[PDB]
Amino acid sequence: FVNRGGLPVDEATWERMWKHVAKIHPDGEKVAQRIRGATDLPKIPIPSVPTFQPSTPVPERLEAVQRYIRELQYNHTGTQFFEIKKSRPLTGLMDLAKEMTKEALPIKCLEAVILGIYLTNSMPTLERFPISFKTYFSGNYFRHIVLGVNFAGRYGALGMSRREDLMYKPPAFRTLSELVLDFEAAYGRCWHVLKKVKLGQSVSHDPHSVEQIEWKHSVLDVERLGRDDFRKELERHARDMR
Amino acid sequence: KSAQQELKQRQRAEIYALNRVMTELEQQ
Ligand SMILES: */C=C1\C(=O)O[C@@H]2[C@H]3O[C@]3(C)CC/C=C(\C)CC[C@@H]12
Repeated sequence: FVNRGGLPVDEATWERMWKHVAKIHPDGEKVAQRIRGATDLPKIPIPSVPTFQPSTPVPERLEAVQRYIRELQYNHTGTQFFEIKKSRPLTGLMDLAKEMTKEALPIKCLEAVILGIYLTNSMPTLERFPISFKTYFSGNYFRHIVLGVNFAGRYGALGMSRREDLMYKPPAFRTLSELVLDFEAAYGRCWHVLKKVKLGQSVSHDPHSVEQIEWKHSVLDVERLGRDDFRKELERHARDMR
Repeated sequence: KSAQQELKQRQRAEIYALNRVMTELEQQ
């Protein structure tokens, strides 16, 4: 569930998180008993927000940004600590990304997209645009999102996922089609069938922009489209962004 | 250090300790 009460987590949300733990973990009660109130827990360093020399090539900056996102850790607690309203003006979402870097808690895919925009607004030669995926596995549908990027005419991605190959892509793909097809193949290898892809517009580098992120400029039904039309729609989206 | 900063500090330590355990469980 999503924490709605800000930080520090309020008592009711905090207790609800631990109730969830006790339900789904085999030991459950012993997990909480060993952690809650413990006086000798590891001190986790606040990860350093990466900053860049003007001489650092953008792709190397992107490695550092992704490393920062990874260091926060995938959120496995069951409680999302930051509420994200996707229609919020960019300036409000950037205040959120700033809070994420200050409080430094675990995150998942949507939070990492917001964070990835915030950490690349200093790179005007980089374009950023969200890519969402809907997949099917074992009778269920799953949703995922990453931050597509374009540098010097080549495509990559930043993000957070449980799988290495469903988040970070160095910007080396010659076309948007090839980037998305790489995600499709990565999904295939973990037995997910890709059903839909939704691609947004390029995001302003002004963190005080009042405009909204445009999340679903192109919505592609992979099965209905077939291979060639799928390719064609992706190249059209890439032109729409150019 | 304020009471509110103390709470966030204590909570963050328990969140990461829990995340380690829940991370170990999800691959099982
Ligand atoms: C938003 C979730 C996240 O951060 O990552 C997972 C996603 O990487 C997976 C595990 C791929 C399969 C899809 C999901 C379980 C949806 C949840 C996202």
